[PDB]
Amino acid sequence: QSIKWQPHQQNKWATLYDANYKELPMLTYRVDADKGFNFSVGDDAFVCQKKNHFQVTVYIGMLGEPKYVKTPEGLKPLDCFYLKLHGVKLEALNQSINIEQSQSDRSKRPFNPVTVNLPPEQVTKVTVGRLHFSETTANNMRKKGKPNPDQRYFMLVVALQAHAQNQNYTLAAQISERIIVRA
Repeated sequence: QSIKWQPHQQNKWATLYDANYKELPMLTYRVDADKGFNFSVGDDAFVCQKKNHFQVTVYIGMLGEPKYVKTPEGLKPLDCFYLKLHGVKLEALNQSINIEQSQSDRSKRPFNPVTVNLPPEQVTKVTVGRLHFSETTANNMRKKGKPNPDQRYFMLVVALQAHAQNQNYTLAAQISERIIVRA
């Protein structure tokens, strides 16, 4: 059993256009959490340890060659692609949880969107490892032998972005099921 995903805000995505200003076929997108998440039967939810890093692998099939990003303000020239990860609070979906990446020396840096090169007519694989939620979830402690009635959760958002004239546009995004983060 592994983390399940669904599309996230699919009606709010920008689309990619080729050199002839014709819409490209929708790129394929698959998100998988390789490690860091174990399903806990008692909690009926996935659990991840803050000190134990998690890893996410993404498969992006670039169909055709993209040149423009279809934005709300018209077709704009494509600059580059970004892979962005962040957590959201299950009970406050507008609040984000920062993701940190741990280095060789046990130090951690904020995980900013990573540039990704997507050559045309290929499936590009991107593996993002050594990741950490910057926060723990509230109300993890069990009360009796029962799960905390106010147990909070995070959900992980993995989004491909296109950068066009000093702005980013989500082309595809998946959000995970609920996750408990303990320390």
